[PDB]
Amino acid sequence: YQTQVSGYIITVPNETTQIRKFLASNQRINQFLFQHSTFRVELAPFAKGGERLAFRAINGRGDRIVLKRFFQQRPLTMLLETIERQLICIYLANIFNKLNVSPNKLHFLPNYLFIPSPTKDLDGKILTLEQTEQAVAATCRTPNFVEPYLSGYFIKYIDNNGWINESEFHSTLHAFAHWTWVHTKGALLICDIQGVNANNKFYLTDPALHHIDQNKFIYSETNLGEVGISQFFRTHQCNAICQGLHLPKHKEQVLPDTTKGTT
Ligand SMILES: [Zn+2]
Repeated sequence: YQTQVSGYIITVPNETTQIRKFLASNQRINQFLFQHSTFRVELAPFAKGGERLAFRAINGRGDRIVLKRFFQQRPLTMLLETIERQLICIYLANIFNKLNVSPNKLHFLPNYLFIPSPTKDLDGKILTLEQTEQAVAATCRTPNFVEPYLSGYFIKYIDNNGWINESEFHSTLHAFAHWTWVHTKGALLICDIQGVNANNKFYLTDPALHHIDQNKFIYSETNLGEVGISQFFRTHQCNAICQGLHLPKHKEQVLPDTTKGTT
């Protein structure tokens, strides 16, 4: 069974600039673009786990998407952490890919929000966080997460606590994680790197972000702060991609460099 649902897709306008600002200063994203949209959505969830339900849908531009939601009500600001995290990961991977130090390219799935609406008057408009809260409230429903559909064999390559998948080792992914800490001057590290490998491409989903500021990602269960950063580096070996990038090492690193895998 399926029905039509109409409402607003909610994204962040000028992502790069917003994210650059969020990282550098300490100011949360306060600008959200609303775009009217109609989805065809399955009534029955095809999967659940990691604390949340998943529904197949078609975005009417015909693309296959997945609508996700936590089991019960959550405040907008909690859900926005997932979005802010994903946007950081996309920002970082885009720069990382632009370095062209590896044939393998990293692509985190876009994540946005969807709320149903009978009306379309906010179409194309940019709203503050508070105005977005009011648009959400008017619906009186928890927004859904939306992400493109991803098929293939899903692998967890690195977790958020120093664990490394051995058989499916990719030096590109490990160097990326180290690099995220270097690029953000020690402030955060991206891990829980997991998704699908095909054609020199990693399609990555549900990452974790450790931040040294105890007030930055307060709802995230996967953010272990400075300890999670230390945990990554205790088992990290700088690889040929790290070396080619001349990444400075974390003072917890003790293991010797390795040159298995890419480059
Ligand atoms: Zn390294």
